[PDB]
Amino acid sequence: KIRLYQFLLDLLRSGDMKDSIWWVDKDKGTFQFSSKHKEALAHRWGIQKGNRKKMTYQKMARALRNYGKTGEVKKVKKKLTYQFSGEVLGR
DNA sequence: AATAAGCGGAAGTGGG
DNA sequence: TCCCACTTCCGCTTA
Ligand code: NA
Repeated sequence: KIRLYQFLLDLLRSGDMKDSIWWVDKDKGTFQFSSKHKEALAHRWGIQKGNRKKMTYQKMARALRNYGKTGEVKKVKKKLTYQFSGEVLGR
């Protein structure tokens, strides 16, 4: 089953939900969610995973926060903005 | 107030 | 047994 950071990286590469997520500085791996359109992306994540409940942005961000300690994704001090690690980007 | 972003402890679910 | 990789729930804090 795909991991959340990989789902997000794949979306950014495909551009399939450009109104929900975008690169800020792709060389640094920083990206940002849409305030108004992030829920549609969260819904897609839950459906891809086959979860029992509807996925929300709040629950998806709860999962994202767990990557802070291992480093795959870190929160940036800007609204709705995060940063992939170099290791994640290189793979 | 209304709305929104951000946080994380705790317990539950999946698939090894 | 016991960790993976989240998911779900709940209460709190700041803007
Ligand atoms: Na929000």
